[PDB]
Amino acid sequence: ASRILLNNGAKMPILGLGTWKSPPGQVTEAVKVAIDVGYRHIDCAHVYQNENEVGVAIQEKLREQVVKREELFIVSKLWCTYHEKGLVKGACQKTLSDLKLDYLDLYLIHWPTGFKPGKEFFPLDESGNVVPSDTNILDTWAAMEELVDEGLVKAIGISNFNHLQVEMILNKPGLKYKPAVNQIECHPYLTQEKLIQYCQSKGIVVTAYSPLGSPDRPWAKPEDPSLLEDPRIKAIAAKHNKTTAQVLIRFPMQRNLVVIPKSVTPERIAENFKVFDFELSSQDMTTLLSYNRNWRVCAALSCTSHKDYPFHEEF
Ligand SMILES: NC(=O)c1ccc[n+]([C@@H]2O[C@H](COP(=O)([O-])OP(=O)(O)OC[C@H]3O[C@@H](n4cnc5c(N)ncnc54)[C@H](OP(=O)(O)O)[C@@H]3O)[C@@H](O)[C@H]2O)c1
Ligand SMILES: O=C(O)COc1cc(Cl)ccc1C(=O)NCc1cccc([N+](=O)[O-])c1
Repeated sequence: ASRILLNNGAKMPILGLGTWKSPPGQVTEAVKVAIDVGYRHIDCAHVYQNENEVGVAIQEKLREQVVKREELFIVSKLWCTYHEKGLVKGACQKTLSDLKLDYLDLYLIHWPTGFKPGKEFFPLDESGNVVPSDTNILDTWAAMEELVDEGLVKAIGISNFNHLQVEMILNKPGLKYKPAVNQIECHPYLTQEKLIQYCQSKGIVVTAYSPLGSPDRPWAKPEDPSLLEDPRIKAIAAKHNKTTAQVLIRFPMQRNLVVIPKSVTPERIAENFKVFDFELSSQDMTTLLSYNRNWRVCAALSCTSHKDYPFHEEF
């Protein structure tokens, strides 16, 4: 099953293309190729500062008659400096303009943490602490709901929200739309069993980001564990005659999750899509879930004091 049913009645492709760190000089080609080999879901963000170039590729393939707009599932996220209710529409409309689209299929609150509005995306104080904004998850959610009621986005969701933060929204008095998706980091070093259990139990679809462990993350260290080089996982890959990446992409699919591996390398974009022609066995699944080390590629120590920092909670 290539798509998963969302609570808005729309179907979301379970494999999408990540675009964080895809340089503007190379992401247009990336998206064009992805569309060419079957990707229909592209995961974007204003903060990735390549939405223009992603829109370039999309308009072109629309122009080329390769895909139609209704077949695409385009995701963007509201960056942290726009959580004020009076900034949300503009932030969404800028994304829409850059992407040269008239609606988004899914718009996520990118992180639960609101940051001080201004030009700078990740404002820190002298001391390297993030400068928060006086914004809260429920009003930002209300702002997101407006986007749906205005036709600008078909569905809204959240990202990097812990189960209590999700619950806050769910129990919102006057809730208009429940979150359709919770996009979270998820891979065999961070298997997220409890949050997944929670989300699924509440009818929220989970998207696994950084499924290859984000080797290109700008803050990586040599000592960190490296999923793609993990000999145990290469071993699993070798037994199925697949790449480690393909094992890492297949793993979340068999957990009823959406997954969004990133590449700008045409060969890998293609490689990464070829995950619907094998199955990981019960033991593979069991073995990969056992490699959980609660290790995060995305956890900003600069935000550990933000009130809405999601990763203090167990899940
Ligand atoms: N919601 C949020 O907070 C959030 C946070 C982080 C990520 N995400 C989304 O999740 C996407 C995926 O996560 P990510 O970008 O952090 O990292 P990832 O997808 O885990 O890893 C991408 C890295 O893997 C390399 N790679 C890709 N396919 C490969 C293959 N077959 N073999 C070997 N190396 C391969 C890529 O290299 P090349 O590109 O050079 O080929 C790149 O260096 C993002 O791009 C973004 O869309 C969302
Ligand atoms: O967030 C992403 O999708 C990928 O990570 C990026 C990407 C860009 Cl272009 C800029 C900055 C980041 C990054 O530091 N994200 C981590 C993050 C941010 C906010 C809060 C937190 N937090 O932990 O509260 C963490």
